[PDB]
Amino acid sequence: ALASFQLGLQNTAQQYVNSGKTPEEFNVHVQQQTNQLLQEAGAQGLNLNDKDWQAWLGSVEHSRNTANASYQDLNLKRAAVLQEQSWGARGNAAIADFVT
Amino acid sequence: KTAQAAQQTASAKGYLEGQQDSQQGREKQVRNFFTKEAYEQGYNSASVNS
Amino acid sequence: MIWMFAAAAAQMIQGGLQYAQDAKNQRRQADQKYNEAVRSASARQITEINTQRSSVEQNLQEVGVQLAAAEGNLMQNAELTELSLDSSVMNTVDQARNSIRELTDWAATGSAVGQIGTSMVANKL
Amino acid sequence: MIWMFAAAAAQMIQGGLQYAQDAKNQRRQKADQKYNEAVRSASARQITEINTQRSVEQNLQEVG
Amino acid sequence: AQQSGDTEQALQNVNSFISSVTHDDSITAENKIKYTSQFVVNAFANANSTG
Repeated sequence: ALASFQLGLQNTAQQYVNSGKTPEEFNVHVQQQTNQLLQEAGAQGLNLNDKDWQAWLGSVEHSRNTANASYQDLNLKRAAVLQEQSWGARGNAAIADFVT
Repeated sequence: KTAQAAQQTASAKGYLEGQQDSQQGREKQVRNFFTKEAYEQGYNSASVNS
Repeated sequence: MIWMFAAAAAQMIQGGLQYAQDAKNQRRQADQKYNEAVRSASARQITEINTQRSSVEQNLQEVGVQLAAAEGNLMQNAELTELSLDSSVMNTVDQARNSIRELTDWAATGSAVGQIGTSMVANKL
Repeated sequence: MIWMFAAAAAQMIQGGLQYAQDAKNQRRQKADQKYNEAVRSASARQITEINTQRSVEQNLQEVG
Repeated sequence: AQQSGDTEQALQNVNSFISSVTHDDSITAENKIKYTSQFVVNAFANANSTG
């Protein structure tokens, strides 16, 4: 279950980026996904704060931090790409009008 | 069993939520804030030009 | 030895006899015209019948599918980075990255993390 | 160096075996096989049913 | 993690798995050595820069 969740968050990050969803919709999704795993962990063991479960929580934290970091950079790249394309499109019309 | 499990899961949630308040957690928020202001104007420029 | 090939010889005797029987069976035949139609018709019916007839163990499959998707995603993203020296995007982006990160000896960082690697959560609590 | 080509040789071994084994199959046999291929045209017809039936991005397409 | 230009997160991710493997009690010592050695060796093969 832990391995599946770790990959699921990262895979969902780019899917949300491609659709132009706002950060709030990503944050609510992240919280909802984390809550289910945390609740499920309550039956698959006592979650007693010993070394193994502490390490489990430590991994879970970074599993969220990494996706939260990548989500910003993906949009940062996309915005620059779109800006360059729009600036080229704006320059085409100037030559069109000059010729006309 | 359920009574003890509830306390443990609540403590885990509290730790996860409080970890982002200490140092090395606040500076991450500052980085996120500026990054948001970066592409949010490129989007506007592209939308106007198109 | 001569007596350790007896089983092989006995099994190979039967091959020769059949090979001779087929020759006689084919030579005793213009019934081939009638014979062909039977197969020509049975093939269609056989084809029609065939056409008519035509926990952990789940998390593992989910993990496999998501891993394949993640590999695909990292591909098609590495390609843009490959062009960094030419695009000028990943240059305009690197400018912003550096500008925002200013708010080193790499070997020093690794030692600092390693010195407390396996006790971070224990120390935090 | 001989040891650089080990993987290439190992991959090339498989090609030779099935090249000889496919030839052996044909010598051991035919009309019934041809009929099945013709029936396969039905699948093409079945696939022919679908085949027979056959805010910045918007601005960019319009501009083009 | 490093595709976004953040090495520290990559180091934290590596340490998280190493420490998760170390503290488990359901496996023997030789398996602990094997998994750690394999992961450490595999980690070098994926670095994309000299830093």
